[PDB]
Amino acid sequence: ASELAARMTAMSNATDNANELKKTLSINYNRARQAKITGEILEIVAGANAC
Amino acid sequence: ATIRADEISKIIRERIEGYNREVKVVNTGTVLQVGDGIARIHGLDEVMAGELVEFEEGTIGIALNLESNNVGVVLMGDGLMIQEGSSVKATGRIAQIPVSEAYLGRVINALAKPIDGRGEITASESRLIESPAPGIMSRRSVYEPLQTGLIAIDAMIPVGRGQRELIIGDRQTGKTAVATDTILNQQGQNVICVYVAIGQKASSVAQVVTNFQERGAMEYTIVVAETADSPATLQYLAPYTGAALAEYFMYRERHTLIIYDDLSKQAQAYRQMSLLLRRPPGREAYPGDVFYLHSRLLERAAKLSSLLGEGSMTALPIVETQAGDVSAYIPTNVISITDGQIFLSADLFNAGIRPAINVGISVSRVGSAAQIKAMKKVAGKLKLELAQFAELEAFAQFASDLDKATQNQLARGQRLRELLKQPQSAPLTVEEQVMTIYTGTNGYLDSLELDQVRKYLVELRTYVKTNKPEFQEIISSTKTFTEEAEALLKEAIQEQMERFLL
Amino acid sequence: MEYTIVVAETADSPATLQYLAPYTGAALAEYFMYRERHTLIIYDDLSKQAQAYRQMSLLLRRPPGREAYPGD
Amino acid sequence: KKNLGRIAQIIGPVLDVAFPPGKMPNIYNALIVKGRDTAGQPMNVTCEVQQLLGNNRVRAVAMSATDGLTRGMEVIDTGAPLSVPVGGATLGRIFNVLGEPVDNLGPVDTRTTSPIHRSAPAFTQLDTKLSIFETGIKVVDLLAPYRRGGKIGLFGGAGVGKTVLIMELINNIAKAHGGVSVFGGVGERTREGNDLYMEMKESGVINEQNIAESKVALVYGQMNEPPGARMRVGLTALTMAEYFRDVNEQDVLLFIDNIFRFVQAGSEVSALLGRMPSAVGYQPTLSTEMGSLQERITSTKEGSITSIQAVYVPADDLTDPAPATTFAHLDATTVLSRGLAAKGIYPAVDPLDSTSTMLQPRIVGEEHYEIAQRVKETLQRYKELQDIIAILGLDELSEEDRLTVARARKIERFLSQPFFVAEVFTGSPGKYVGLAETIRGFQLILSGELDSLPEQAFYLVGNIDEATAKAMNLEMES
Amino acid sequence: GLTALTMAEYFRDVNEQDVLLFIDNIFRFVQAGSEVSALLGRMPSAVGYQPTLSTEMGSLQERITSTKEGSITSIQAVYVPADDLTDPAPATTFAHLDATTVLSRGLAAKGIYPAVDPLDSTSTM
Ligand SMILES: Nc1ncnc2c1ncn2[C@@H]1O[C@H](COP(=O)(O)OP(=O)(O)OP(=O)(O)O)[C@@H](O)[C@H]1O
Ligand SMILES: Nc1ncnc2c1ncn2[C@@H]1O[C@H](COP(=O)(O)OP(=O)(O)OP(=O)(O)O)[C@@H](O)[C@H]1O
Ligand SMILES: CC(C)C[C@@H]1NC(=O)[C@H](C)N(C)C(=O)CNC(=O)/C(=C/c2ccccc2)N(C)C1=O
Repeated sequence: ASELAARMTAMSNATDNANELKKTLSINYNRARQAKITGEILEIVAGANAC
Repeated sequence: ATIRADEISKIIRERIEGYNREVKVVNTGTVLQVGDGIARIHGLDEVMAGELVEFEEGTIGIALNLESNNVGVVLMGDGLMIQEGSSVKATGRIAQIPVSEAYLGRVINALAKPIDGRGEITASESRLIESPAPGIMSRRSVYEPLQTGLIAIDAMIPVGRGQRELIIGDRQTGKTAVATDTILNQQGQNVICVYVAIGQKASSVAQVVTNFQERGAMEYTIVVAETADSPATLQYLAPYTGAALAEYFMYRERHTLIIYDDLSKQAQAYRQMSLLLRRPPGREAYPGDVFYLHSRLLERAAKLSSLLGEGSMTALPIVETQAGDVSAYIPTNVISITDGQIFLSADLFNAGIRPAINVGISVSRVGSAAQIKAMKKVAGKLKLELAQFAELEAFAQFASDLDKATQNQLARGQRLRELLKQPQSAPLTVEEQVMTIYTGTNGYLDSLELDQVRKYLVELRTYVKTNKPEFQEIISSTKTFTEEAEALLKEAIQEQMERFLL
Repeated sequence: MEYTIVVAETADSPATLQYLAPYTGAALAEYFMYRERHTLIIYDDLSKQAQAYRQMSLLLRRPPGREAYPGD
Repeated sequence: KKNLGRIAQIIGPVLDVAFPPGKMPNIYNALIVKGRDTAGQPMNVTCEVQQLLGNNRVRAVAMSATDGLTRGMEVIDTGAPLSVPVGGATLGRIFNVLGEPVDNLGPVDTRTTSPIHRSAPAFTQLDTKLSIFETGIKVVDLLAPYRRGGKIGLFGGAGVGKTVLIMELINNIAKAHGGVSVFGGVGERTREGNDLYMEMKESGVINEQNIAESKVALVYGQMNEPPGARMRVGLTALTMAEYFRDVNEQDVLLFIDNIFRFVQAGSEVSALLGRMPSAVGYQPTLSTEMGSLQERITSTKEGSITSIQAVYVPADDLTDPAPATTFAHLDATTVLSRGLAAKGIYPAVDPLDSTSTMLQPRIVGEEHYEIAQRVKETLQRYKELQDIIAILGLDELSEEDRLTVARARKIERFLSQPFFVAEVFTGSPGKYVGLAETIRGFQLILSGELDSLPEQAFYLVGNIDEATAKAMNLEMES
Repeated sequence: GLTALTMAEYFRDVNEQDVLLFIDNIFRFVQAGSEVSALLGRMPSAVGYQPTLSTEMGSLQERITSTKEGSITSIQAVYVPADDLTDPAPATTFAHLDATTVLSRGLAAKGIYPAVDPLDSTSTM
């Protein structure tokens, strides 16, 4: 019972840590997506204006 | 390159009418190509860069692009009724505003024109809008506190007169409650306050101005307001007009405070202006000149030397961040321009800890230079105990060394948290701040009820401000925490505790 | 050093010369190569040549491609 | 004999001027616009030619403001690039981008004026000797030995400790040299320049009685000052340092804060100069613009210039073109981490990304080299298993991996250090640590001797005997 | 590519024999067009290809065909730039091929040569 209780508390901690990690990852990914869209459109419009 | 704006046929007809003559269109320019916040005016041969030009509709403009045959100007409003082919008149005056003492108590629309509805403002005209910032010899190190009333700010992020302290956080995490607290706290001090609302909704400005008027902070405040529906040029200009209006007083030996609500909105208006002028933008479509936009504005907040009257301008810019993006573009630019920041966190703000200062990531580069002696003496132990709580709360669920850590985190951290939280639009005097920090961080409030900390603190505050006026006298006299005030505050808190228990 | 040539082009050189230096080294090596001798050439920081070429192309108002780098 | 031109166009700081059909000014020639701004006549608007646009018209960039300028003003060309005062007349003075003293101490003796645009020293006139110098900073002296006579860069985001590091280096090494040490503000807080100047006066370095012997020279183009000034303040500072290196044959120091703002003002200018930008909106002449500035900062047989430069990384982007190009000219970098700064580890020097070309067993010796290698190896193992120990935790690692974690934590605590210039922030006044003490302390940590004492005993101390004193104090205090 | 394709068209149509047409990187056939397209005045498309990527691919691909009187089995190598399988050039090729065969750098990194991605390589047979 004590081993299973230690496992329960360890997996609770790991779930919480993976939760905050998933949050940080989603933030960084949204930033990367906006930066990718911005750079792509800026490059396209730069080429078009250069023509 | 093959086409031009004055390529229109009537100008060439006029030129073919007479080739060599004497006089050109000197102050008289005929508008053409009214575009998107710009108007390419043919004429104005003797015009200067930065010149105010006046249109037939009534709109003001600034001569920005002085090309070879046309001058291109920027419209200072919704220049809708600017009829093409109409006259434009130069004023000879580089961009400036009327400045006076008759502005204290009014609301202004980034053009020094009252949106107040209380009539006009007399003036002795001065103050070019883009004034130069003071040099190295002109200014001086900061040495006197600018009290905000908030215990956490005045204890751990102390701000002095002449420091640019950034208020950075998410949306609806504070920063305007904080700005208004600092402005309402200037009632006794001899400090002019300027508040620039750059992109706020009109109802937010209404609430702020009515709170100012009701609480009496309008006798020493000016308000420059550009709502969300204002032209991007007006939102771009409004903090510069605020800075000129405050520099008027600052260069006359008087201390000023200025608050730029949403300086990031000025950056977004400038990005709109640049993209409509087709300038090649940098990261996230920002002009690349946006650092200069913010830095030439923030360098005007200074602490002048004794030769210049010792006047000061304190700047409290405000930057909203997207999902707490400290490392974004405009946040990092303003951080690299200012002298410390105050991080408001949406997590602590929504968790109830309402002045949501993220003290572990917020600095002030003045510190003890700004703080008074009493606040240093009482705040040392306070920042120490909150430092301890910082690692304790994140690290230990129950505790390590469960006996003293439950004597550490409970007695210090979770009660000092209730000590630091402060209601909306209720600043504290420095005596109450010193007393409140001393009551907590020495270890006197270790056994109260966690829901009774607030009540005990406010009632003890009224008690000491009723029974012990000599404490307030010895604090407002020498500004130090003597053993006399210490001991009498000790017996005062013992009396107040034995009174409050029953 | 008795068997090697050094073709230096520092950073304060014009972008034309930094763009041309690998070709100068390659012609130098090609001489010995077609004289029945074995040669070995090392273009240190070839991406710097690409950057010098991109600068030269943008200054010539040649339309840019990915990351302002020319198509070629 | 001097050309007189008319202003044809004004677009912010970039204006082009029409000259007589015969005589047009060369590139980089200074142009004086007469000017009239609510006064009598200040000629303060100096420009410099950038490109000859054709049809008797050249395009310049103003080193001052252009508000109030009219089309058709008279533009006298100076017939030579911007020359600034050099020599002992610059010692103890503060200067502009134009060599005009802003200290209100009087005018400078302008006998010797050398132009800000020159070519770099020849290849044959270059030092090849490799010397390091200790700084008193544990992480710098251990993992990134700064070369004597070489360019040294500090990379960080906004608010990570670039200026505290520069000022700590100035506190440690600048008062030891025999040569002068010039400082150039290339766009930074004017508050900081004023603070540094007042510190110089109170220290005695800038003696108000006899300015003529100060061994410092301060050039400042700050965050105001339109991009014509922020782009050439670095050049005038470099010219003043080159005079002491070349002529007097002294060993100069060249502390520069934010050479990034030189690049930034160059891109700001080039936008209105009518050029197609690069990928991140920078100027197409970015790499050669950095090269023309950094290739003059060298060590010839005459003298040496040890340059210590701060390099801003915008939005904490080390891949950004401006730091990405600075990296090539540097030879000892030191990268600061926002994560390390937020974890209280000051200085926030990222140990693994901060390298040096002098960490070689032939230059720093084999003992120093092996200790640095072992430190970087344990730090790399820690950085590897960081994400696993972030999700799961330390309880799942092996015994050797747990020992490596504990040793890496002790190392990253012993990397922090109190600074003399940061006594207001940390308290517990600064410590200077020699190189031998750092080497012995890290031998002691990695050797397993100091394996049974708290991690906090190493945090913000110098000279690991102080770590042992702090551990004893903590255990006796409980 | 059109030269070699014409040589195969003759062997399919006039000689009426089964041709076996192997092509090296057809990515190069598209990037050469993208190289010249800026100089031809054409405005840049998505990330930098010519606006006529799909039609330029389609002309040459639809010319490759078993025409009921002879058959052309065509095996084409398609360079995927930066392992971006959703890059426009390979994206517009996928729709033209019958049996695609994706190669994984993750299998090459351990030696499962031929490093053919088993779950990505589909086929219509
Ligand atoms: N110290 C406080 N105590 C109680 N309520 C507060 C406090 N600070 C803020 N609030 C409440 O939180 C709400 C948001 O605060 P505030 O107006 O300061 O943020 P804001 O600057 O308007 O954010 P944004 O401008 O991005 O919407 C307000 O309605 C205010 O009533
Ligand atoms: N060694 C240190 N010890 C304690 N605190 C530090 C240290 N270095 C930096 N800090 C904190 O970091 C903040 C920012 O430091 P600083 O302004 O010197 O660097 P920076 O902003 O990266 O450089 P710059 O001033 O050129 O933008 C300071 O307010 C200081 O409180
Ligand atoms: C904001 C106004 C009142 C001051 C301007 N001056 C500057 O921005 C910079 C700082 N300076 C000093 C210049 O000399 C060049 N002028 C401009 O860039 C400008 C730029 C400008 C941009 C957008 C709208 C109008 C003008 N001016 C002509 C200025 O007058």
